[PDB]
Amino acid sequence: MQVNRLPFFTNHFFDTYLLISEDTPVGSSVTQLLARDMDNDPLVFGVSGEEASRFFAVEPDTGVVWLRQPLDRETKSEFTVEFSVSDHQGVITRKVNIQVGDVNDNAPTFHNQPYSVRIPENTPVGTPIFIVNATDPDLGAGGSVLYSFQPPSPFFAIDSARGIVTVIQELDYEVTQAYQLTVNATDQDKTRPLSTLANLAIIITDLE
Ligand SMILES: [Ca+2]
Ligand SMILES: [Ca+2]
Ligand SMILES: [Ca+2]
Ligand SMILES: [Cl-]
Ligand code: NA
Ligand code: NA
Ligand code: NA
Repeated sequence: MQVNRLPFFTNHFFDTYLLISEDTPVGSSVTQLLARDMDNDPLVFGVSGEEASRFFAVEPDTGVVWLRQPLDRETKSEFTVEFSVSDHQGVITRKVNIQVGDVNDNAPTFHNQPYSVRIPENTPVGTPIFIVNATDPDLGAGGSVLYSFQPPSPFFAIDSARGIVTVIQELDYEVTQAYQLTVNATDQDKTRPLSTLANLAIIITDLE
């Protein structure tokens, strides 16, 4: 007799990877599973696995794969997903690597606040007194932070790439005993930069 011929997948992505942008809206089709059954049997498609089934859903008859929950590359940057196809006599599965594509969706975050430093009034021009650090988990320019004072200061400077704060004019405890500066950390996304502000207190101490 004839033995049933099981279906097999014909998508090219099973051998490489599927890319899905993290800004993909829920409900969006992310691909369509394609399969052949040489008996011309009607086929039913699925996704298997607890995590995969949470994030992705599959139209049983058409094989269209849907986004069921929002993606977030900064929480999980890829998935290994098992898809199935069945002619109702047997079930064939195959795995695909899904890469989550980055969008610039995070502002920088400053660590180890509150920021404060005490320096003596004879601290000379050029002296580094504080290093600010903000991180940005996005990729490329959207993850590359630049620092500035906003508003600017005539007494202190901050290195835009390194976050190193230096004295740029002589200090004088009699004139000013404290400064309140605002550091801006911005990513360098070309279309939609995101930024964050942090306070820096510089306290001047008198020699005696
Ligand atoms: Ca078949
Ligand atoms: Ca991102
Ligand atoms: Ca960013
Ligand atoms: Cl297959
Ligand atoms: Na499932
Ligand atoms: Na994200
Ligand atoms: Na970064």
